[PDB]
Amino acid sequence: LFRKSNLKPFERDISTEIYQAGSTPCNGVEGFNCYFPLQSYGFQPTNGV
Amino acid sequence: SSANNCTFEYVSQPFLMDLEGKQGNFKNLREFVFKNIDGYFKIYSKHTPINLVRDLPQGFSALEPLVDLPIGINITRFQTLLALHRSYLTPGDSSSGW
Repeated sequence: LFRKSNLKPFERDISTEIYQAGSTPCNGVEGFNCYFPLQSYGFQPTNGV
Repeated sequence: SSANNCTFEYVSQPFLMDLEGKQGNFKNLREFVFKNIDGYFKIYSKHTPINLVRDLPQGFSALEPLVDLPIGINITRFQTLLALHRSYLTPGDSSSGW
């Protein structure tokens, strides 16, 4: 989610560290708008188109 | 010293070794150019014999591509690989002496 820059074509972002939103140094933890770097699609089975 | 955690493999194994450890004037020169386009890491390679012993021989030659890889990874650093270990004669161990 929301990598701080843009990507170079055909590359893999293999990261775990939490992307600093709201200027928060986080130890993989939360805080003042310190959201998790990854995101999983909530594809409920047989959802809308 | 670490786990595999890898996905890519490209190896060709015609096996022979002719190291011929010598202290003579250099007659073998390899050259490798490393770069990347669109992620397609290209590695150009060439080898030639020379005559000089100490400095770099100044002439002209050409290089050609030898391998390409779809690495798809950001690259910032590189370090070379050296291999040297002595017999029992050297008391300084592998990491210690050579």
